[PDB]
Amino acid sequence: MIAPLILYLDVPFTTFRESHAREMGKTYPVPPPATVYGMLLSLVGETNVYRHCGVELAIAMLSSPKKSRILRQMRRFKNADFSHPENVIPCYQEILSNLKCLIWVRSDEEKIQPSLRERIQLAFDHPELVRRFGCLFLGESDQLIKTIKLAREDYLEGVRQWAIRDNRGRLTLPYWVDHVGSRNTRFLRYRIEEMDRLSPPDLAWTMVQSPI
DNA sequence: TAACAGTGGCCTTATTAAATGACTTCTCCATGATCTAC
Repeated sequence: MIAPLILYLDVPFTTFRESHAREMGKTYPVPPPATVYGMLLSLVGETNVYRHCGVELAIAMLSSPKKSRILRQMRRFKNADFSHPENVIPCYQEILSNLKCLIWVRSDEEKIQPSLRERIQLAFDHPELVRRFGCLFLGESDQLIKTIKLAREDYLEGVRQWAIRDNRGRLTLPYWVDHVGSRNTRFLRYRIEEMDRLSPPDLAWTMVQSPI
C-alpha cells in the first residue's frame, strides 16, 4: 500500500472554536478533523465537501500551543438595519499561538478518483497547476498558514503528542460540521497522549464521513 | 657612606520621612409571544 502522505503544518495563530461555544469563542486544543479536512479541500481547490468523504486523517502535535484571549467587536445579524448598534457585540475569542503539527493523510477508503492524497501530492508537485481561490488558512480567514510542506516521519525527529480516539477522552472534536445548526455535526472523543512513535497508531486515524 | 618616613584623638551630634482627592464614564441583551404581511 502507498505510504500515507505527511503534511507538516505551522500556523502563527489558530482558532478552533467549539461547536457549542457561541456566547464565547472557546477554542479546541487541537485542530478538529473537520477543520483539517476543509483546509485540505481548500488546498486542492475542491469546493464540494462530499467529494473526498472517506479520507482518514491523523494529527500529531509537535508542541503544546498556548491559549490566549483577545477581545473582538464581532458583528452579527440581529437587526435589519446594518448601522444599528445592536449588530456589534464585544466578546472574547480564544486563540492558539505557534501551532506546529504533522498531518497524516490516508485515502484508502475513497471511492472517487483521484483521491485526496493524490490531489495534495500533485498540488505540491506542480503548484502552478493548482486552481484555487483565496489564501490558505487554518481556522479563521485571517489566520493564514505560515508553513505547509511535504515532510517525512521524522521532520523534527522528536516527541509527538498524538490525538488518540479514546471514548474516555476529554476533547470532543467534530469530523463533520453543520454550519447552520448542530443537527448534522458528528463528534468523536479524543485524548492527547505523549508518545515517541514516528507513525500514527491505529486509533489515531479519523475517517471523514457524511452524517448520513 | 646612616637613620628615621609621626607619635593622639575624634569620623556627627537633632529632626522630620508627607501633607488631598479622585480608584472610570457609555454601549453593544437574548429569546419567545405576538403582529403582520404574503
